[PDB]
Amino acid sequence: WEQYRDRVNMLQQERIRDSPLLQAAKENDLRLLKILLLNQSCDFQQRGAVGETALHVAALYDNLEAATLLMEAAPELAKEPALCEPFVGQTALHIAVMNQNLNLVRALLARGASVSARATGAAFRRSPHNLIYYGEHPLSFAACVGSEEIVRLLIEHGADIRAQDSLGNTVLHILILQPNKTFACQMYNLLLSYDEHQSLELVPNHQGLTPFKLAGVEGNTVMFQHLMQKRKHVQWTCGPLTSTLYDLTEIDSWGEELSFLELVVSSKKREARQILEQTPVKELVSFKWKKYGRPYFCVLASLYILYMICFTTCCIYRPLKLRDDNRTDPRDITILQQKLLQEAYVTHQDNIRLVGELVTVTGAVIILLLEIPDIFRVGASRYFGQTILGGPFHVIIITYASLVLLTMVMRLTNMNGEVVPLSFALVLGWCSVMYFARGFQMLGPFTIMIQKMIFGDLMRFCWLMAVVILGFASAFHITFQTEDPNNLGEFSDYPTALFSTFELFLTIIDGPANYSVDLPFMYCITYAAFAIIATLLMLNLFIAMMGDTHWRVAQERDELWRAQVVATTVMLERKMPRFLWPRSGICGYEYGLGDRWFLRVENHHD
Amino acid sequence: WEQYRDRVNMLQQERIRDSPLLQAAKENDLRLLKILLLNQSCDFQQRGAVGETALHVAALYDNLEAATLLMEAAPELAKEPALCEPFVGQTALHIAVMNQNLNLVRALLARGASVSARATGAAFRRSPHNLIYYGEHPLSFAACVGSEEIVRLLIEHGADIRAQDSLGNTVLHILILQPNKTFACQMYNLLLSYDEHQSLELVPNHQGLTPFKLAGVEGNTVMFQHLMQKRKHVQWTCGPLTSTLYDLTEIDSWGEELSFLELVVSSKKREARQILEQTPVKELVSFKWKKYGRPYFCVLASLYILYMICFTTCCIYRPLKLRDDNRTDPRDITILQQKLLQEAYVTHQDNIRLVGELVTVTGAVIILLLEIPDIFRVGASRYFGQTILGGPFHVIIITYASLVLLTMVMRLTNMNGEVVPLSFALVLGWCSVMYFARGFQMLGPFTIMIQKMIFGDLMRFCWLMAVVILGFASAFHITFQTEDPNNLGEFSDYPTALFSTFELFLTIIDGPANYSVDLPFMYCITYAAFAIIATLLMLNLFIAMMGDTHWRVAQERDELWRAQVVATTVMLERKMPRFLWPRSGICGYEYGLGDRWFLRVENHHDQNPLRVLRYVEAFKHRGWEILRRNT
Amino acid sequence: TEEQIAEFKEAFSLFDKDGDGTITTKELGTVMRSLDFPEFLTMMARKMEEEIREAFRVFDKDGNGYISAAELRHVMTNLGEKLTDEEVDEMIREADIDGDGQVNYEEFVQMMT
Ligand SMILES: [Ca+2]
Ligand SMILES: [Ca+2]
Ligand SMILES: [Ca+2]
Repeated sequence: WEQYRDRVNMLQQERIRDSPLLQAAKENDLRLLKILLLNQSCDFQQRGAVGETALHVAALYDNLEAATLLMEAAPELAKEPALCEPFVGQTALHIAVMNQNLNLVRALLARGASVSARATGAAFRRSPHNLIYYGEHPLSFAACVGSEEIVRLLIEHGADIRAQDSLGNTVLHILILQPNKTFACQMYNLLLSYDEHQSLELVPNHQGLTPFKLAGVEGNTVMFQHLMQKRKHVQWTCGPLTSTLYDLTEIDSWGEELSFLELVVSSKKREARQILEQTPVKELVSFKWKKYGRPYFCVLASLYILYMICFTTCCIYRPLKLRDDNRTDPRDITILQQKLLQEAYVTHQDNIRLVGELVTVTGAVIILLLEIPDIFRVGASRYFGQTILGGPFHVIIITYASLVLLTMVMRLTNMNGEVVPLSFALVLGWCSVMYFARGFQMLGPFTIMIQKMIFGDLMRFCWLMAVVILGFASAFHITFQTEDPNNLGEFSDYPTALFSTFELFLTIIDGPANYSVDLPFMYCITYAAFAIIATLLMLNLFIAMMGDTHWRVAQERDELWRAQVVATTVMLERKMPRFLWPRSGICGYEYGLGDRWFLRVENHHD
Repeated sequence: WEQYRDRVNMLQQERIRDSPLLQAAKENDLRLLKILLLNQSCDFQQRGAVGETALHVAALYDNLEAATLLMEAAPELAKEPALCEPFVGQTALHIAVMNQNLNLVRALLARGASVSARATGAAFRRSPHNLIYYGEHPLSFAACVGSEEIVRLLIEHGADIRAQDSLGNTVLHILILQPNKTFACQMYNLLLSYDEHQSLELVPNHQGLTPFKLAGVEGNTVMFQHLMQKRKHVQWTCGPLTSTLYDLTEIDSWGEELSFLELVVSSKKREARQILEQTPVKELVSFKWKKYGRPYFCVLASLYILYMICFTTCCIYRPLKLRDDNRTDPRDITILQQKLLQEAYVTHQDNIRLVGELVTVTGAVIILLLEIPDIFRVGASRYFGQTILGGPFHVIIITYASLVLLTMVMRLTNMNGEVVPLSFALVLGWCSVMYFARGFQMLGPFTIMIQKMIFGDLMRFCWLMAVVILGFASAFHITFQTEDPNNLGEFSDYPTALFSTFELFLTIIDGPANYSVDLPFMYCITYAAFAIIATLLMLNLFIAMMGDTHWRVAQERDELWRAQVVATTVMLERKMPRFLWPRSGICGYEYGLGDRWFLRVENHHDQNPLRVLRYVEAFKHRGWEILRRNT
Repeated sequence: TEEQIAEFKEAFSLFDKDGDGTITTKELGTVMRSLDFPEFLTMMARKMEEEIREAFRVFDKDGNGYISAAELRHVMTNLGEKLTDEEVDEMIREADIDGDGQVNYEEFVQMMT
């Protein structure tokens, strides 16, 4: 890894220290270099011992005069890449392109070093280990270094613009994958002008991504809107105002499988949520949500609520029976019993309970039949982490459906203890509604605020809570293990004692005392110590830290919610059928434009 | 103290009012000075009660013409030092340097006053009584004043660099002890150039401190990186990115007992925590943590919590016994009693509880056998001082181990009442766990925030609460004295009245009422007054006062958490054996560099053109308004 | 002056590639394609308020001649007005003209006047 890399780098410095030919090369001691060149016995095929050449050394140390003195005796090393392991295709052309020495590049081309020689080393790779990615071919190096005249010379001497890389990259791709410069826009427009012509923008990568989609997923929004400017068509100005239009053809990609919009909204990079603030896509999603999406979402949530209440009243009238046996025991109250399934299905009231139960199970199965094939399309770990997509809301509903499937199987086997999974699935189905709580404006950002907060610092409170109550509950069980439980209560054994302390930490239950009877001496001190250390001390710190956190994320949560609503929009337009979704756009074939949809827009200038 | 200083300054002013020769030397009344010089029988060895020359006065007051007349009169006063108690060796050369007039220094050197004069005054001392300290020598004063030509002339006329003082003050050390100036650092590099020769940098003081370690504990990071400038070695540039290596030889000091790093992190001064953020050391200690320290810390935490739960389940099955006697009393509740020690160990389960107990007591003693030489080595006020060291954690665990060691003997004496120290150790053992909250990034700053908080305002709340609830509990006990206890409760006597009010403040217990039984008159008024004055007045105000302070300290807490982890690292890496750890670095002896270990690192920089353009060309909104208002 | 020579200190370090303490023509030559220190201090010397100098000196905590964001936040928390941390970075984006993440005396005085 990195340690291996630095070790072999230091070994490279050892080998460059070793030979006096290479050492005088990197020192540029041209008087002694004339002696070495005068030496016939000085072998000139001697390369760097860890996979480099002498011209590579002179290119590193920029000693171009020594390079000229090298090129007569061995010009063939100018055409040679060497055999280092991270540096396997590397030529001195790449270093000369990097160090911007046009006379050196011109001298290398005077020997005729091939530009089409490509360099794909192990260090020459997109990596977190790699600090800089510059592409493979020397055109990519000329582009990212931004030397105009060098890449002009490369055009003059070859260097095809159609360049195919490992990972299918092209010059456009590595221009996108770049820390942004306005100079990069000029370089882009330059090479676009020097393109002759299908069109070169049409090619995707090896992954199958056009540079339009790459710019969309990476959000270099200056480059994005600048690339949009070529497709921008203005129509007419008058007075203060200007009517223009856009070709929304490539921005929809409705005919494609993977749309632009679902590509942009599904990304691990953050800044892409900014790129939706560009004007034509903003107007598009605004028009598109405002015309259809909000009534469909309202009626869908309404039908879900109507399902849930029928499920609830199904859960009310479970068939039950008197308890048959006798308890023979104080501290034992269990007067109820399950019915048998032959015993249950007996009445008209049971008949309507059964048809309600049928409604519940036929609403249970459609959740699976809806969403299970959607999971295989995307990565499931990618699917669950996206809070914008509501992954954690998908976590609850599948467990809900699984448990409501399981409880009927538990019924049909005459198995006891169905009340516990029923109690689970009931509260899970009721807390399921907060996904559909997204759609209102007033209701929207609040739930993703609390969803951020429950992951935020709740564990920080919880772990400390557990250890401090693990102390005090044991202390209380030791200090009450000697006397009458008929008077003290809550501290008979350790498991009721810890739950007593959990009840009484939160102040829900009042502190225990009997003022008729006597009380032991230590418990006053211990309980007062617990009260000062727990009740007011860090509970208030939770309030303060909570307020500071809400104060900080108060800006960002609305920015999140704006992306969340259009994520919901593109999801529902994916899954609904198309006769409910007519084409949004302006069919120019009506107007003789032909098979394209546009969008007209205007304002006055400021 | 300073009162004595003002007194002797005033007596000095009395004597400068006294002698008219001295007073004319102050006033530079050169006509009258020629008159007094024409007086031959007058003494010219006149001297104040503090003890001076008139050359001292003229050097204080730049009266160089009178100084020349004194030097023709008595040149030997140029070689006379001071004689006072704060000023016991002070010569006029020092006043000449502090008044920095070159020609007066030239005239003093014309008579040839001794450069190596040692002026070690009581006011010439690094003291909080003293304002500005520089050390003794005239070289120190010429260095701190920044005049080269003076210290040029000093180097020309002797004035050797190798000179120490009390506390081992050399010129480099006092160049460190300064309001930090690159202006002064030019003089530093200048004097390093005038080092014309063993290595002069290798000098320790009386405390044993190299100026490298002095700058490290002082943390003058500009001076530190200038000290680091010659420590670098570049390797290659490559367009926008460049590799280099550092020499980590003097930064380790593993051969020494006093490591550099612990010397840094153990300091009274605050800003030394900033020198953790230096580009040699930061990634180094981060690498050394993330390869080593985090797994060892986690597995040590795991073994510790396993020890604690074994202690807990040992604490569960305490041997009890049926209480033989009769209570013979209502309001009397007992069932059990202590089982005797010979009666204790009778079952196989007794053997199980005994072998569980042995593990707890041997853990208790090996904690002692760990911690004892830590106290003998470092100062306990320093050892209990910093939260960075985890002082009160060590306090509470050593009280824990002391209490369990006590209560085992208390079992062996068959002394009753062992439940109280037993429960003390029981509640302290789980308070002991918070030391290990430091290791998590998601958990670390939180506990040092709360440790900062509990010292802060909890005490401020506590005293006010104590006095108000004392007075109020007495007020309720007096009015509840007159009523039958079988229906009121909580107020039989003043201690249960006090503790009942203590419960009643925090709303833990509901207020007492009987809706059948009648009730006294003024209880309504007093109880409602307490309800408004206590239950929401300062209780809710404590929340806002809490929140503002939390908001203010939440910046600093993350810095402090980043600070404490490397202290933990260097602690465990001092105490754990060397068999688990190859010493980090790069063995250049393999590479023929020889016995010095290095660190290679590279960086990619940006290329901002605008910083280059003007220099090569020469070679050819809320806070902003208030900041304007603050000026 | 001291912040002024602090500007030329890091500038000379930017010119000095090998860090030998000199500026050669090869170091000058690599600059032109991208387009001693007392020698450099003397050469730039011929090329070149009190309260503002007093204002900067209490502001720059370490005295490096360059106020960081954390130094500014520490002053901003010392001011007593609540601000989050993103707009503090915008304040650096408001003042840092050449883009070093820092402010000198000259970027400071153009902001004040
Ligand atoms: Ca140089
Ligand atoms: Ca600074
Ligand atoms: Ca700047």
